[PDB]
Amino acid sequence: VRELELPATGQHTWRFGLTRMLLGYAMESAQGEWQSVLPYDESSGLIAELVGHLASLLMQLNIWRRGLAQERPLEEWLPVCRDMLNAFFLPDAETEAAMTLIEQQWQAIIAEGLGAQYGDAVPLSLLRDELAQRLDQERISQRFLAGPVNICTLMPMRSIPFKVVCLLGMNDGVYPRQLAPLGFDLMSQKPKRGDRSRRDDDRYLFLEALISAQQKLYISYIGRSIQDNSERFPSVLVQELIDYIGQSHYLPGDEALNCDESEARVKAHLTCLHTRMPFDPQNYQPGERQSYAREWLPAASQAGKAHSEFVQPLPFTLPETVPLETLQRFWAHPVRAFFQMRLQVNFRTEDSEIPDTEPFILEGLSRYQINQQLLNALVEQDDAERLFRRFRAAGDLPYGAFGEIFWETQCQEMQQLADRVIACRQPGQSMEIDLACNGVQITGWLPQVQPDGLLRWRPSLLSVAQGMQLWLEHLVYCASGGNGESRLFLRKDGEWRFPPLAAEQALHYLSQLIEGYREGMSAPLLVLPESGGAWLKTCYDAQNDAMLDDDSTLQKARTKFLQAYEGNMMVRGEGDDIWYQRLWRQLTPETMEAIVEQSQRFLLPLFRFNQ
Amino acid sequence: KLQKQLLEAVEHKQLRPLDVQFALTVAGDEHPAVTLAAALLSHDAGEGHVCLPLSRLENHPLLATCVSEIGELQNWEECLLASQAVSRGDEPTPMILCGDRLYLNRMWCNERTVARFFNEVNHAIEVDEALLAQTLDKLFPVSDEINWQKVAAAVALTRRISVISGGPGTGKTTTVAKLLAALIQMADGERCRIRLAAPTGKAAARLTESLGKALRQLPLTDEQKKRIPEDASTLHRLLGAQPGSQRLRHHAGNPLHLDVLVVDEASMIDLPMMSRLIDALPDHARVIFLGDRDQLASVEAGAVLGDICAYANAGFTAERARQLSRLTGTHVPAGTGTEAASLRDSLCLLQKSYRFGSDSGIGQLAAAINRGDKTAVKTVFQQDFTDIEKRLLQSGEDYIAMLEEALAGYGRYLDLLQARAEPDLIIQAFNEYQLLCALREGPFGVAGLNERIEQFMQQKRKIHRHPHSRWYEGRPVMIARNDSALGLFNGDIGIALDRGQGTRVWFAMPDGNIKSVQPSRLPEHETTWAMTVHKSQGSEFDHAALILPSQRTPVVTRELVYTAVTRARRRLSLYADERILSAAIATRTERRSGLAALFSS
Amino acid sequence: EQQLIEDESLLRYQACADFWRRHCYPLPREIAQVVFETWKGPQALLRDINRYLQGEAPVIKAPPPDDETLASRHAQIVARIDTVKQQWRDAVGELDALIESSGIDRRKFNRSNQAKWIDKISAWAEEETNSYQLPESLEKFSQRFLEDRTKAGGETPRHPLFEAIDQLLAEPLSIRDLVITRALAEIRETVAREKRRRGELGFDDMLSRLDSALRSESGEVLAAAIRTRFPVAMIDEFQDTDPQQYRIFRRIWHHQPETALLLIGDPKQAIYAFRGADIFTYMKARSEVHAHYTLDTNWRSAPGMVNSVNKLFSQTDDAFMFREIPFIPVKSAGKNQALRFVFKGETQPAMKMWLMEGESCGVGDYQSTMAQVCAAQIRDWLQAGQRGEALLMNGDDARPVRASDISVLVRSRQEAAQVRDALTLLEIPSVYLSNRDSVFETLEAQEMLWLLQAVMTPERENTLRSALATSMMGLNALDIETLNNDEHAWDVVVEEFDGYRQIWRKRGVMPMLRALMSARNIAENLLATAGGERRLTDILHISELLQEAGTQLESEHALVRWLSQHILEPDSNASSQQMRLESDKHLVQIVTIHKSKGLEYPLVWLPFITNFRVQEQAFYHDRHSFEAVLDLNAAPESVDLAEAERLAEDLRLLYVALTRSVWHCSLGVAPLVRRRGDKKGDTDVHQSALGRLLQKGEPQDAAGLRTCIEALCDDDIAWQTAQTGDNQPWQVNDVSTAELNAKTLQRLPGDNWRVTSYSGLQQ
DNA sequence: TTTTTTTTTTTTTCTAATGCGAGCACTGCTAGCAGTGCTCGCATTAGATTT
Repeated sequence: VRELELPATGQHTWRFGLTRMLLGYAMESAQGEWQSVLPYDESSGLIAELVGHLASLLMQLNIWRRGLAQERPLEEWLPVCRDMLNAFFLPDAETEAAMTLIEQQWQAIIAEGLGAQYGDAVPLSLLRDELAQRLDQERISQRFLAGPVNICTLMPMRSIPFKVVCLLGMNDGVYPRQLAPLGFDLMSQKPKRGDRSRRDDDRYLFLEALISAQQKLYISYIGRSIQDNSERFPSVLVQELIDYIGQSHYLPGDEALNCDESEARVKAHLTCLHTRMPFDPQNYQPGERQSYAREWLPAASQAGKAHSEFVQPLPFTLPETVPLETLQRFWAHPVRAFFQMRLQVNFRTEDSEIPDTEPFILEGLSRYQINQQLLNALVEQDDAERLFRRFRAAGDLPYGAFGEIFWETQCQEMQQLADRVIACRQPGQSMEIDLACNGVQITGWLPQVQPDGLLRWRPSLLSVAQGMQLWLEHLVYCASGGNGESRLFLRKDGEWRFPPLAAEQALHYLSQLIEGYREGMSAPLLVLPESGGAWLKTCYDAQNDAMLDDDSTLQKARTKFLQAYEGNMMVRGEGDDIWYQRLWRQLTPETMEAIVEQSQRFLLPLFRFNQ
Repeated sequence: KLQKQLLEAVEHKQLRPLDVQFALTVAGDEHPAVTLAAALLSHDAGEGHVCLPLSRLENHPLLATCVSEIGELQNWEECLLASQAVSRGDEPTPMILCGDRLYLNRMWCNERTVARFFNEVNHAIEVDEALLAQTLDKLFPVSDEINWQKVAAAVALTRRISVISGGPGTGKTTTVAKLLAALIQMADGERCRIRLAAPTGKAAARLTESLGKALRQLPLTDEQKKRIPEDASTLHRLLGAQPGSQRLRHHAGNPLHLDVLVVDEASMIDLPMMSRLIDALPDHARVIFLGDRDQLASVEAGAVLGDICAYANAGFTAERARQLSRLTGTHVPAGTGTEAASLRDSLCLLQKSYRFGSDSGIGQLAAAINRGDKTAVKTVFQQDFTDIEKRLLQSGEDYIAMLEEALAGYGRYLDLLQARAEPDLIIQAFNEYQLLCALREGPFGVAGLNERIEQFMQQKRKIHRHPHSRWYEGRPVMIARNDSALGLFNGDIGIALDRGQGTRVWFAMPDGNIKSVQPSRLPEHETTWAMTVHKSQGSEFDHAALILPSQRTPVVTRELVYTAVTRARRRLSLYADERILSAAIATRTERRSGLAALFSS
Repeated sequence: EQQLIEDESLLRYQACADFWRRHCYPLPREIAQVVFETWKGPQALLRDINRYLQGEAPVIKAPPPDDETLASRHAQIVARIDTVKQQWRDAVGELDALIESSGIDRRKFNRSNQAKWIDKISAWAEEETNSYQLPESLEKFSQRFLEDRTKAGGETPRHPLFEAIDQLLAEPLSIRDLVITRALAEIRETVAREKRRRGELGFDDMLSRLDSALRSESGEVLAAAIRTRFPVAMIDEFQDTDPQQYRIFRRIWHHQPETALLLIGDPKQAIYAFRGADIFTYMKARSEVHAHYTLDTNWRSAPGMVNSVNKLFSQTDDAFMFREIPFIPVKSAGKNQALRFVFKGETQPAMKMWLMEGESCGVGDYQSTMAQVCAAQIRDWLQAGQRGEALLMNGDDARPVRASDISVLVRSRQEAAQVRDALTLLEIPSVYLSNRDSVFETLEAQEMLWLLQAVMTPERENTLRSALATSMMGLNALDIETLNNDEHAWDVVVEEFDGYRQIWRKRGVMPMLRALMSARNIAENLLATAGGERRLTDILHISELLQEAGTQLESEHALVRWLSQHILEPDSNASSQQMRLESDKHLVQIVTIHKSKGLEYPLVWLPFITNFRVQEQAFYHDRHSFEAVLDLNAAPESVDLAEAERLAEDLRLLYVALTRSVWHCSLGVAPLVRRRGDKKGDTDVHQSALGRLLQKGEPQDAAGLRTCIEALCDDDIAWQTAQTGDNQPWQVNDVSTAELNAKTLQRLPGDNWRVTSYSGLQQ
């Protein structure tokens, strides 16, 4: 780090990570920092021996990175390649050939250098870039006449007669291949007879290809770009050839026509324009242009059936015992539950790539976890300085003063919510829930049940999903039997508050939720808690306890629903989700109405009892 | 400094690179004595030792070499504690100097946790002695002599945490069934939540089947039979161990919702998992452990069951002896002296084996091996016992004779294969003979023995084999990993054959039914002609044949041979040199842990 | 041997991060607070100077001293704020009596508000000057504010503290300019150094290096090397020209004999200002050249469009608001005099402006309504052309209006997407030619990844079921349900996937995917399904890319690793990753105005020509020196000077977009308001390029706009109100399919001929 | 030189501009009060390009 003239940080380096993993193997992370470095708890068992091997690699990578810096004369560069190969590589039956080739090229280069008696030192960047050019200069033409059809480029002085001669890639600019002279060469200034040029070489190879053809000559080139549907041009050679053909021949029945019309007619008759796609039915019409690939025959014939509707009614019987965690995981996302639980389909996306640079700002799940830790520490009235030092040793926070400023801002923002929570916090313990609803038994555990009520807090923005989880827990608590109210204090003064309810109403709403869960297990329950939640927030009126009907409010609710579903450029909307894409690729007004109806029916009590 | 010297230890394969890197990082640029101490501590911790007494640091050959660099130290404690890398626990440091021993900060916490859990946490639960005695008499008819099963049940019912040690085939499962029956019958109205755990899925399924079949036989009402545990799980699944991260679903803050827990095969339970389990238990849960102390120790660093049962040799407490005599209605012997009353009372040892009689050669051989007396083992071999056999294996011509004997060993299985029988009988027959080798590769090892046996079955007509096919009919396989979809566990065997619909592998489920699986559907697997002594734990074979290499390796030890001997049901054969067997039995495996000192102080 | 790189984003971001690490880290916590307030990190910091980094460096007006460090500026600002706070502390008691005695209206200045403001300012002054933040009440206590509100002919309270506060609040205090200049220098330096180290090169780097070489001592020789090689050079589209390009062309071909130079360009078409081009350098060139030549006649479009454009640009004087750019009427040619466009038997006017209804219209409402109207009108045109009614006629000759000849010109990408969605709602085929999106960002990439990942390890049921449930397979929910129960079907699927894995190992990538598509009949079902054609094209393109990437990568798992990596970070700039054309049939071509330069389109649509933007940033050109000047300060003079050039650029863009059509061009007009309040008042149409030419640069209401549109209307220009289009899908008559049969091979080709050695025979 | 396990989800911008609501000082009309002019503060909503 200091070699690149950058300020020494001491974190986010291979040494830092290695020391961290070793400390985590030695000391559990629960203990704390030892040398301002948080031990990495993951590597704790015998598997941590891998670390010992990895730390053996980097050390080597260190040593050599110091040895190769200084310039050396040629004779000193001789044992470098062999030493590096035997140190870094363990040969095998297949790789031995490549290692021998590398050694041979390196030794040949250094042998030429020593035969030239170059005394001065040579930097590694020269030999590396020379070996890179020398290694790929090789070509393999040992299968030119093996027996199968020959595929090869146009090479000068290779003229062999063949019955069928095909030519590809004749687009203007690709062929002939142009290699201009260095510019200070004296030969190109005053040329004489016998001077060779790549242009004339290709121009003569095109004639050799024509003369060598005994039976059939095939020429092809790209006319239109597949990407942009633009127009390309063929080589000047093909152009002169087709011009000569059209000027030297005439089709039967065109005797009356003049020279130009007959020439154009011949040129259009010989030039064949193939389709853009293989499944084009024109390829399969009877004729000389008829294809031989039957795989694209049913597609060209348009005989396939379209994909039927993914939604299908499936039989389901509700068991006698349903854990509360099942209902919670269902109501978190009803469609994702039907996909993951009912038919066991999981769409696991690939994990994110390692970030290129050390964290400068904190956003997303990282800052969310940091805020969660900070909040859970502040509500317990613990020292924030300990957590700050812990995160600094972990390296998650930015370097130096910026990390302190970020921590101070987050501390203020979380201290507001912590004061709000401590205002109402009381000592509470967990409890067990055994309940019966609609002939279905629910068994679960509820944590932090204080005599006052169900108190929950999360450092997130006010969202409908959290309200639904709290409402399910509240119905469970009320139906179980207790005198309390449900509260949830979310970021930016968000508040979800539910008053106590009688046992009968609690059981009724819980039975309704269980019925919805059963219907979801039968067919995918189209209930969007966020977009539909916005629709119901716009339509419903808390004062009259009745939803509006006027078409103006309907248009406003549709606009709000579309804004919630699609979303802005900065924040992705609720519609952008892997599960929703499977059900429909584009949102239709009928599906919109169905989602609105279901979401209203299911979320009406949430907005009703929210105060 | 000492870094250049430590670079040489890697070349001689004496010090692992992990240890070298750990020493270089933690010890830093302090005195070379600190670096050497750290390297030796890391090495001993990797090899399975928990602690490192400073007496051990007194003159490993590397230490003798580095004597010149470190010089002479009047007190190792002073030099070590002076550095920042070592402390007494006041401030978090990687290494901890506890008394006369050295610990890794991770190991020390788990050691202290296990110590305090076995010393102070456990309490004595009080119940009616007359009612308990009546229940146990209804469970155990014989009162003429001391029944160790009855004493074990009494101990487990009295104390909160109790461990029952005994050899294979000593009636452990039956004793646990009687224990759980008496426990359910004792508490009528109170909810009794029973949980069953095992460190391996195979042992978990075996525990499910055995406990079920045992509890169904004992007379119980529909109320009691409704509290029977549904299934037994793995320790990890019980604790909700996530695959990638080390976070536990049930941490210290979130206790397990259990009343009684039974962990089978505690011999494989290591120290870290033991501590993490202890951290998740509540204050009202009673825990019972099962395992054999002489059985091979756990893989990772640590040895809990052994270090615990080491104190069981002293015997019961004086007052506890009279208490159990009043309970069991017999005379219970009393251990002389008082060293640790709680631990000694929480331990019971089953000394009776119903499976094999004392007159059997297997039992006498196992006893002689456990006692470590080579002359006793040789005398047992010399005696006229029809169920023990020994063959000298020095030259390859004796290896060929061993293969010839393995031929007759697999004879019935091979005949049933060549006769086109049903897979059920073939699977039931395949478990009659098994080879057990210590090493994995080389001349004596699974990878080598499988190839040699296949070449020998190709030489003499037993089973046809295709080179390109790789799936010739008749080859047995075993699974490397657990699979919940197919319902097959790691360490379970299967037989690949062609019934006529196609080449499929048949497995025997714990319900007795046979399940056919496609070769493509199978996960990672390996040919199981010969098994390692480690993976052979829990299984039982009618005729077992152990193979010990000629070389001297730290793998071949006393506990390995003990497990290999106890592995067979009726017939056991050995292939090893006369001197190598004696040298292996003479050496006992030790894993240094402060438990011996902790429980005494 | 030089290498070429098209995208320099990574190197630029790395240089910015290096600058941030070098400078921001050592800073003390108190200056770090002020730095953090302005920018959160190097990511946002690069966003401000991204434009300035590209191209030639811009001259910064009033640059900070070279030796002034950040700490010096911090100390200066802290000292100023400390002086202000001390002057407030000393005058904390006299101000009350001063305000009370002097005569100022207390309705505007309430006593309670005055006391609150005094309290807040006192609390701020007593506070330590940790940050540059200043309270709002200081604006109330400024001398100018007090002078503004006072009794007519009465005593005005004046105190030196008020004058000091007025002098302070006159200019904002910030470290922005110094850090911005330091970064603009150091990041550019680092990028150039790293590119020299790697031996790479880029377009801007090519131009700058050629310019530097020519300016160098040896460049003279190099000049001859360029001069002798090309005696005569003709530059086309010269209106978009960079100062570097013109300096090069002048250095090479200014005064040397036997070397001509022909510059051809139209200043009315200078629209690439954002790309670094400048009209001021073009005018400098125009001044530096003595000879001028002009073309009189327009050969592109019908005579109706010519007269329409001439009448619309003859409304005002100096329409392009630049004295050096005079507009003159043009005359159509004799060949085009017969051009006409007939719709349902009635000849349509060459130009038709669609005026929206209402008084105040928002940006989003305008976009949605105009998109819908344009979609409806294009659907009607297609319906009338499918029956042969609507014809583009050159005299007696005619031809129907195909979906290809109709183009919709858009300014931005989001605009194009808004057009395309509405156009696809009516089941009308269309394509956006300026789309730079990557194939990997679509869902087909993820589906192909899931398929490959399942095929690689068919043993795992989870990944297999995941790949089966993809839309590409087309299975239902009952299908998956039944398949998760029956073991035989699952076994058959596992077997077919295992065979696919064998094919993948042996014959490569493309054969496995081809066999899979053949057996599962994916292509047939996709072509059958509505819209699945684009899906199949994307799948084929992904297959070709996977084959190209697996050719180089020898390991089978390495291809999956590469595909996952590319899905994680799709590269839009990559030409290979650009999405191919959906179909070869007639498609409505949505194209940006910049990409339509120099092209030709029979029928043209401008749904959102009226929409404009007000430039907040201050970057302009000096009217005297004609040099690019960036003002890091928010001085309103620079802002107005930049807004004038923005309006000129918008007028030129309007000209370019209008001159594209041949027969008919339609365009939207609506009373677009950019200010939330005073919607009933004057609209902001006059700020728009089109509005300024319709309203003669005079603000008017919706009624005034309508009256001006009616006044402008004539035989060529007709206006019609815009209403919500009817939601009816365009009906296309299906065509019967003839019998199709592929050929068979009677003679099998023989591989008997071969060349082998003893090793081959033995094997 | 030997080896056991386990499956799940978590987040989303910020600045700016205005409309209205509550409070208040002034002042003109018939000393108080209603209107008026004004102002600050809280909630709500809109918008962020082009090779």
